[PDB]
Amino acid sequence: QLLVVENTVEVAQFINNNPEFLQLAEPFWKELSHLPSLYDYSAYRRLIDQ
Amino acid sequence: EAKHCVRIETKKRVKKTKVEHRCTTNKLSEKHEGSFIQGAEKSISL
Repeated sequence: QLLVVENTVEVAQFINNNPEFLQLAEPFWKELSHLPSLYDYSAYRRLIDQ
Repeated sequence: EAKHCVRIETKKRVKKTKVEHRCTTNKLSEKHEGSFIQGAEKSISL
């Protein structure tokens, strides 16, 4: 029986800015725009799905 | 191993005689061989 458990990391990290200074992707922002402004869970679930 | 051999002779006369042999032999050999090699390696490197 062998186990090999093995990682190379070589972008030691990225740190994304906090939500204030992050720029949203255009299609994601478009989907946020089309969210119904009411608890229609179908729409928000389609968001969490994508 | 065993050999166990017995022999008897008889005669009687004023005439009857018997000469007789019965013997049985046993042999046994058991042979045993066994091997068990076990091992483990770990290598943790950072």
